[PDB]
Amino acid sequence: HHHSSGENLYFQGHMMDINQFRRASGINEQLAARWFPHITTAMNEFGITKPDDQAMFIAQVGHESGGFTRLQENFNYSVNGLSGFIRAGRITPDQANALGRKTYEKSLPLERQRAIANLVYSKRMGNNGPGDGWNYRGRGLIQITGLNNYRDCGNGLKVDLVAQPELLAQDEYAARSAAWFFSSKGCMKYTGDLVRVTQIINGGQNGIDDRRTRYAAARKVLA
Amino acid sequence: HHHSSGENLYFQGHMMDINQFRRASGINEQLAARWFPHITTAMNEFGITKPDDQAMFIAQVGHESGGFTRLQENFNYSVNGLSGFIRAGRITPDQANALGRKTYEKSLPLERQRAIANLVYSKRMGNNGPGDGWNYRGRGLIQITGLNNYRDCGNGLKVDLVAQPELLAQDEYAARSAAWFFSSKGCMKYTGDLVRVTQIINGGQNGIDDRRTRYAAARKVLA
Amino acid sequence: HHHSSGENLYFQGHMMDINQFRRASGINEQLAARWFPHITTAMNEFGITKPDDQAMFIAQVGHESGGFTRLQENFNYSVNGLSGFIRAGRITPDQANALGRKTYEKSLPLERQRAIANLVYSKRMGNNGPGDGWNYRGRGLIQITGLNNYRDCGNGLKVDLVAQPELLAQDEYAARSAAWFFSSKGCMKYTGDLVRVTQIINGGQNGIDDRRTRYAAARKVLA
Repeated sequence: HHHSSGENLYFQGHMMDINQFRRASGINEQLAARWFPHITTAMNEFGITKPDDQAMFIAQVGHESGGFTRLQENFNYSVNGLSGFIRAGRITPDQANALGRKTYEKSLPLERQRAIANLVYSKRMGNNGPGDGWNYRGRGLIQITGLNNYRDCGNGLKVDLVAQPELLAQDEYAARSAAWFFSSKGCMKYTGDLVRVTQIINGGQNGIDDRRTRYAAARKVLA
Repeated sequence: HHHSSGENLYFQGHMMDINQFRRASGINEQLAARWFPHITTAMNEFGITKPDDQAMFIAQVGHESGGFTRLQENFNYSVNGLSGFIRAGRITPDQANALGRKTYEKSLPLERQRAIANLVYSKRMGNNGPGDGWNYRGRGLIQITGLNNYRDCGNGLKVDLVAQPELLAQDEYAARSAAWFFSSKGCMKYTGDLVRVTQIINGGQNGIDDRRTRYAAARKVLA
Repeated sequence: HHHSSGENLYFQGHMMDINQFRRASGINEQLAARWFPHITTAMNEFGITKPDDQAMFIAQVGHESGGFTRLQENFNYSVNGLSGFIRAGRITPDQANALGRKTYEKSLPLERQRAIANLVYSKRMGNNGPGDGWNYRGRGLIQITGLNNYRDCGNGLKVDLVAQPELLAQDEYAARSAAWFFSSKGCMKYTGDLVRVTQIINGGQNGIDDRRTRYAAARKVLA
């Protein structure tokens, strides 16, 4: 039978390699090289090890971050572009016209963007201070928003995100917060359940088609 | 001597890792992944940072929750099982005969259990409502019982447990309430003192041997 | 034209050869044969593929490891040799005299080397246990020191370096940890930028001239 064997070349260190990650996430080598250490360190720190859990994590994070390219929202909105916030009752039509980008403006200045954020997130998610709306705007692979959540996420990572919220726009912390979210919010209790996991992450079913495509592709590589 | 100045690779984020936790708690990887975020987030929120304190917290919670597997009591009592409650004048013989589980019954339907609980905890520990006995039954890693205690615990976590007592049966809140209990009740004032911390948590020395074994194991791993 | 369609002789397996590695690193045939597998395996695992990135990795690691010859610091210090640590406030004159190597001693006994390390790194970089100073002393091509850093590195490699820190003194892990460090800390985000990369690796500009010489040499060979 020419068997005589059964042993590991090296003790531990058996994790997803960059090739598997690249193919599973569907990104180019440049992005894969950039994110590989952060995603694996984060998955390892929180025990996201089962192939299907890893596949779902990579797929959901891939969807939320626009394919691992965006880590924060911006407020470069036109007056009409603020209609969504108006419909949600986050800003008034009057305010939208005063702050929104005008037809004759190239890009909305920071002081204007900041003003919009401070208004839209005013007295929401624990923001109870001047500048909180903008300072705690959405950041991360999986978007974290508002003082209350930067605080809870910070306690979950042992990082003072209340004092340094901008850390979530840095790769290592963006990856760790996403893994903490995925784990803490119970996504590993619904392995293989795309709809339930998406509900937990998105609080809805937005982008389910893309999430499915990403999960299917990751699962084929890892599982 | 080939000595280079020392420094941290990353800013903050220096907390117990999943492996240390799994090892110190003595549970399998599945339970470790489930509880890791909740236990660490809870310990970080209340400053349970010293190795010996973390070891004691993990061991005590480990003992109280049956190895991190039980978060609430049930009232699936047979007639004989209600012996203790009757002797303690918590319920009368007839009530126990009528509600208790009979020989022809596999288990007690919720309706029966609720009745027993509403009877046993009637007008005790602040309960002053028809279904308070059952609604405020014991929940959490470290068991919390009665309106008065869900109320105090709620003020401690800034969570309305009086309105939503069931939250203590959820991992995140079960973990936070345990950390709040451990800190508020003064367990960190007696680091390493197994007997005193046990008296504080149990109101006696019940299960002291199991607690000692768990603490020794966690201590060997963490301290 | 005597053309002919290209095509690879073999499918994949296209990596830096030992000759290229030897010339790029500037080490003897013996050391090259020793490190070749570990350096290439690590570079492949973390996607260090661009010639300029490979050249910088090899140069920086070459500098930190004293030409690929040292993988750990030692605490074989004489009483007066501990003057540096006293100046840095890591040990007292009394302790240096008690522990330091004496004139009649050929080398410092291990029990005292441990004592010095336990003092020097006490309460630093996450060390909060009795023998953490010595157990997490500097190891690796790029020196890793302290519980905090062995923990993060361990999560980055999926190796329990908290339980087995000595693994970093072994070639394979020393290589992977360096590759992980290089990638995770963002060195590939500053390809060709000697000063930026050096700042990330050293936290300063010590040995910049030598790093420059090694980089030019490696780049000349690989780029």
